[PDB]
Amino acid sequence: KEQFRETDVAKKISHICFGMKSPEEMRQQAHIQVVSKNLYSQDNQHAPLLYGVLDHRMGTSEKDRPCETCGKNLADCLGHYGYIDLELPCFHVGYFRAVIGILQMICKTCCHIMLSQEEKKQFLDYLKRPGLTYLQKRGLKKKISDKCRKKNICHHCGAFNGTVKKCGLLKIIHEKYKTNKKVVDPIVSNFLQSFETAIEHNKEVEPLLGRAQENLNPLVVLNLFKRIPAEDVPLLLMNPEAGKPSDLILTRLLVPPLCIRPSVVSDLKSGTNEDDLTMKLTEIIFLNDVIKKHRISGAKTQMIMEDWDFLQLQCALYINSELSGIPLNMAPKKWTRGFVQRLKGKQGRFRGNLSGKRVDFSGRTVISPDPNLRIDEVAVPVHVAKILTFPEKVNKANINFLRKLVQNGPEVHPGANFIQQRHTQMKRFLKYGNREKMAQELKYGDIVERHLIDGDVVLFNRQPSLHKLSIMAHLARVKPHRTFRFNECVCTPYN
Amino acid sequence: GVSECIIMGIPMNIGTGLFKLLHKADRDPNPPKRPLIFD
Amino acid sequence: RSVTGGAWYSDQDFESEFVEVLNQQCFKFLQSKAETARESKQNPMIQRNSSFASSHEVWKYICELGISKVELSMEDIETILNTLIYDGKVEMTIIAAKEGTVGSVDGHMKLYRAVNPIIPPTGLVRAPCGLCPVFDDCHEGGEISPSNCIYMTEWLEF
Amino acid sequence: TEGRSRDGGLRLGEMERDCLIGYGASMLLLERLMISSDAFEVDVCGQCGLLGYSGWCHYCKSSCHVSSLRIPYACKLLFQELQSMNIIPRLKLSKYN
Amino acid sequence: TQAEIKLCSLLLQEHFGEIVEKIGVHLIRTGSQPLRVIAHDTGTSLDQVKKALCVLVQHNLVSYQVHKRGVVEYEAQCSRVLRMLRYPRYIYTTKTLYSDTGELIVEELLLNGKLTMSAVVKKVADRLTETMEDGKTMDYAEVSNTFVRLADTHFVQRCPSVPTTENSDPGPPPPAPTLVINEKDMYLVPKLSLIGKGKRRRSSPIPDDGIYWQANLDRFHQHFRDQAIVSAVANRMDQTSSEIVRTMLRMSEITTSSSAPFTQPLSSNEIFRSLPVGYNISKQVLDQYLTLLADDPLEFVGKSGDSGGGMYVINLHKALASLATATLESVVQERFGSRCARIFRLVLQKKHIEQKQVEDFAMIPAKEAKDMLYKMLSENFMSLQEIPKTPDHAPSRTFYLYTVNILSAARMLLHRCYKSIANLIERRQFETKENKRLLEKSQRVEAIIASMQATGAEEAQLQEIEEMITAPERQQLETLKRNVNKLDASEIQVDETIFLLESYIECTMKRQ
Amino acid sequence: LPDVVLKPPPLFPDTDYKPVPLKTGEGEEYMLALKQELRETMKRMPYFIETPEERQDIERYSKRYMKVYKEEWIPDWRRLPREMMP
DNA sequence: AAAGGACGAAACACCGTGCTCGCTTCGGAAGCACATATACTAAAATTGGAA
DNA sequence: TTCCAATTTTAGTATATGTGCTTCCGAAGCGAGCACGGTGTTTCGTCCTTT
RNA sequence: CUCGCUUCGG
Ligand SMILES: Nc1ncnc2c1ncn2[C@@H]1O[C@H](COP(=O)(O)OP(=O)(O)OP(=O)(O)O)C[C@H]1O
Ligand code: SF4
Ligand SMILES: [Zn+2]
Ligand SMILES: [Zn+2]
Ligand SMILES: [Zn+2]
Repeated sequence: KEQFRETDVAKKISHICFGMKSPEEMRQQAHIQVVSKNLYSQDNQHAPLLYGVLDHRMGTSEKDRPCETCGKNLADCLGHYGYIDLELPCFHVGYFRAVIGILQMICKTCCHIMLSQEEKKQFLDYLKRPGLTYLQKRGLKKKISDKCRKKNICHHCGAFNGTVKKCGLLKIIHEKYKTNKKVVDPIVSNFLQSFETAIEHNKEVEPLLGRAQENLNPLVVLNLFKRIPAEDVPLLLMNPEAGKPSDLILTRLLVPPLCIRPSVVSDLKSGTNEDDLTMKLTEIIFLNDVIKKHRISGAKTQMIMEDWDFLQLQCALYINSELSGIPLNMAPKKWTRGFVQRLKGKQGRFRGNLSGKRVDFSGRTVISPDPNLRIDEVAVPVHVAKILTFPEKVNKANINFLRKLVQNGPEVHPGANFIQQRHTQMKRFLKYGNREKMAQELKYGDIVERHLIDGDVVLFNRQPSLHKLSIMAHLARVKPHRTFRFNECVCTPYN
Repeated sequence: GVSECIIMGIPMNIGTGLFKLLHKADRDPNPPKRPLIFD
Repeated sequence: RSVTGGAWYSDQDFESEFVEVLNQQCFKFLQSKAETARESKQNPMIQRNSSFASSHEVWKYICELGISKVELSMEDIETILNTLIYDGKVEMTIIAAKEGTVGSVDGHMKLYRAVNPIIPPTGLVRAPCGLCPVFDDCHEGGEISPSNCIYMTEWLEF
Repeated sequence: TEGRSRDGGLRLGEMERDCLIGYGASMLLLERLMISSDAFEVDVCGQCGLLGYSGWCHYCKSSCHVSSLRIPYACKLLFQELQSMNIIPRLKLSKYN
Repeated sequence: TQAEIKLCSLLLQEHFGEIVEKIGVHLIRTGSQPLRVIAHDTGTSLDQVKKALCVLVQHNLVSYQVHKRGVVEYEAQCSRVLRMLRYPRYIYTTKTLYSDTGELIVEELLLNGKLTMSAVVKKVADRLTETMEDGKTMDYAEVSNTFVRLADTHFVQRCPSVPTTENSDPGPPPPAPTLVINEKDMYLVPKLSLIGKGKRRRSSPIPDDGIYWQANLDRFHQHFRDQAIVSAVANRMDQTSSEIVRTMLRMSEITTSSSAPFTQPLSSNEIFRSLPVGYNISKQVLDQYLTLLADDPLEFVGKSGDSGGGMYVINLHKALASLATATLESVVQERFGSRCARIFRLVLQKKHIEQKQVEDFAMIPAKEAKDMLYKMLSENFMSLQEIPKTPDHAPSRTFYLYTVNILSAARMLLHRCYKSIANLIERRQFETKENKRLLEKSQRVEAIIASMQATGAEEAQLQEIEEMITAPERQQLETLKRNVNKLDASEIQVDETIFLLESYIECTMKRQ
Repeated sequence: LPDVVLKPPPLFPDTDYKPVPLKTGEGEEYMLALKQELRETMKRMPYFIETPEERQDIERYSKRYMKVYKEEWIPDWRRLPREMMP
């Protein structure tokens, strides 16, 4: 007849498993693909474009237009992601160092890690112990990196492995064909002599034949990371369940929901206030379209690589808006807020919205002395007490008291501002309707938002807080004046 | 840790959250079981 | 001829049709010569030598054909044969010949012969996944999956 | 919001949180920083560890493992920003028992 | 090796089951591990772990080694699990080279992994009694003759043998017997005087005990490489050259190992005398063939000596590189057209080259050669050299040179082939799963005929099998069958490209 | 400047090159038939360990009639390490 | 002074393109501070060679 | 055959370029908001020549 | 509204 499904379980978060998403998983998670670089439609209504940025299938950011994925308003919409396909793979700046590290660990030809079998077994045994800590993992990664950089030839395929270093910005160079002051290897001589046709057609190649090492563009790095054996992935200290080496190079961008990027319709002019993320995404999509157009139209290799570098730089700025090795001609003109900027700083999420955040049901007033109050009491102005409400639950003890409070209404000081019914959660404003009937219909379990009355425990604080006694709980007593008053003997803790 | 408890919006382990409270309800643990006739 | 003109460029337009017809005619001539050499079966050395065609000889044959009005130099046909070599259908060897009816390169003459491909098309290209343009995005569970793949649908239906 | 002109509320700064921690008042700290400021109820899929909507997980295309969970809204914003940064936070839920 | 892991998972699930494919995949993904940690990580019972490990080690898919404190650790051979896909080719090539008796021998060896010679001859005789009829019995003598003929040609090899316990450390038994391999008795068949006749499935102490045999896949790979080289040279020059090089490789088979840059050199006179007499060829014709092949710009063979008349050697690694190059150019041509293949061959012959030089040498108009070059760059078919004028590596002040690296492109193509075969198997399994309902319905209606075939078999059950609604569904059944046939054929034929690429990749490694 | 696109590109973009037709001959069809035979025969092989069915509803007199019977191969424990005996 | 056909201009969308007309061009670092990796350099050890 | 001399190899060990930080609220207000360069198209007003 | 900048208060 009816299937038994559990309504709600008191689920508690146990732990957070950090990780990475492969390009396939990004498409699976996302709802739509963003391909239009424009934002609004041509018509004067300026509705957001379809399959472009600000599409309301990615949530909503305006109180009037609901989300298209889930038919809910701005208050209830959790937001939904989209995905943007990149024509050319680009290095993830946040993982760039990691990429370099991994490129140092493994062979550049057979993709195996630079470790002997005995050292492999030893490191696996050391990693297999239970209770491995984050510091232990970092130390093991450092030791393995040192011992891998000790070697120079491959025990698996025999290919030479030179040094891998960061040249320029977001570019990796592998010194495969290093100069040998001693007798030269056949490989380097063959590589040097393979430039015969290029030298014949371009003489300038010959003076610059030196310093011509292997360049690991994101395509080659992605291809190499796709061929790393899964056995050696734990030896890179990377959790196989969390992610894979191929995930370090991004080919899809998860464009965030509209809730992260609010848009303000400033109808006073013909424009809107948009955050930096939307403009960065617009520029990235424009660059993808430009690269595709250049590939179609047969452009030079120099400008193709320039557009690829521009796309990499734009992705890095979208992730982190404060980089160092930016070329002066490639430097941004103005200042944009990347995700790192939104996270770090005194106004970031952690310090400005997570560790310490603004609250309601609070007030801030000038103080004046009052010696006639006990040291555990504080005088609250009548005006503030009429605003700061306490939700008192109707029980068998305070029913006759809450009835009188409801009868008084929101104007007389001992009284209430709202009534929340037990069965239906529809709040009732006490300024309207017959208050006597509402008082006569007070059921047990109803919530009455009573005014702050005498005896209520109230926190009292001086904002420059040095020690724990800078904030204390007092008992509120309502007084006709407009200042917070307390006994002067309590001045010394608050300073 | 305390900071992650604050971020996740869960009661922190230190302070009043170290212990757990039980209700001294009128009860009988391991109540008598109705016998099975067919088995 | 480099900065302007050229036997291929006509009014700042590359002639794809002209080069295609040149490739077809040269390859047909080389294939016919190789077929005649194989059918001769007189001796393997003589068979291979007769299958060989000089650049001057094929240039004279092309001039006899006279497909286009523009005069084609010997090195023009040499470049056409080089493109045919890059197509994997003909093979060139530089032999030692001090002087003769060609006399082009000092002591060396280039002989071209139509040669069969090494192997038939590989097994990889016989499957749609080997030619799929969205092979990177293919995944077991997702929008692009082998279970619902259109390419194999058309391929099996065909 | 921030200011009096915008009818903003007062701010529990980092040191206020530190003083509340020093007192050991866990329940009041939770009520002030979660219940009274940015309380929210999200839907988390217990299988993939990602955030769902309206009791449904689009990633898993299922609704069996989706469970409601109380959380500060700023934490949800942080999780979504981290997901956009390819730093995927996967939540392994459990019963409160 | 994620594609390799997926393909191994599919093969093990199709061939052995589920509780065993999980163990195989875990071993491949995590490497060598002791039994208890495998059981703990997999999450299944210890008995199932033991059954999976023993059934895997029976087919030589995994091996066990001893370590410190006498712990036994099991490591899987991913290459062997991938070689499992070549079983139809192994059976077909042993049926081509020998009689059907050898075909059945190799089939039993592959289906059982390890077997004794008495067991294999008994099974082959039992199966062959069904092929013939009219009371003819299958004797063990001819089966043993075919088995020893396979053994001397190195197609079947003895499994590693446990050392004698009494002579080697008599006392406490080790956790693992530490099987070692001896090349003296590697291909020595035992003397088994017992003979017999296979039973006709009427359904109404071992002299060679401890001597286990298996299929030597290395010999099959060497034979396949010889076949590929012979076919290539036949396509190049003539069938006469193919026969000449086939005879040279046949002579080289025994005297050389499976991995050498060059084989043992041969003289002209021994090639002439070893050639089949069916070819009316004189000594000077053979010398002409040898010297004209020696001048081939493919360098299949080489002189490498003057003594004994025409002294010649065969270049194996050069031939494999040429075959890999041909495979790469063929896949490029079939995926992007003949013009793109022209560009690919141009940039292969010229080691480094630029866009303008490519356009000048290919006679391909601009905006199309550049587009095809960018397309091939997007698929890792070539890499840019990017010689910089300054260490800043700015694009405006550097030269970009196109260059095809055969090794990296071959590895990419092998990975793509692995994923392609995985996708083909997935599609076949999906179609089978979705049509299993009609499969069961048709199995039932055809088993109505299959049941009571002769006993109590009235004719009134022949006009009602097609009476049910399965008749209009037979078209869907036929489509399913032809789709499965085509998918299996393509899966088999991609294995040839996989073999060529894998051989080229293996022969370019040093394993130092 | 590149044009703006109103709809995302098709999920499976079309290709003007089609896969080469499969190789044909007696040998290739023999390979196909042999592979199908191996599929059909190696599932019934005792090496193919099936998932153990469990949770029998009831015991019945028909169980003995429906009891699945299959010959089991005996591993050579001399080569196999000692830990895998049942 | 009241006309009106054609011409000219001027003011607002519009797309190629990237906030600077032309390609340049400065200064200052803000301080206290723990990382880095480069380049060096140096010694010590091992192997080749005179006696 | 073996003591000295030379070369290499790696390792360690000092500076010097990078990245990273720098009190807690609170309150007003003033600015200014992405663009602008030139190009085209449309609309409107008036230099003569006409009642 | 967002952002920055200043001036305050303490
Ligand atoms: N920047 C600030 N940070 C924290 N608290 C502050 C700050 N500025 C002012 N205050 C508050 O004001 C108080 C400072 O007063 P204090 O310095 O003790 O007397 P004063 O200002 O020197 O007066 P006299 O000059 O002595 O008459 C203490 C503190 O709570
Ligand atoms: S399954 Fe379909 S989409 Fe995936 S690689 Fe094969 S043909 Fe392409
Ligand atoms: Zn929504
Ligand atoms: Zn290697
Ligand atoms: Zn989920």
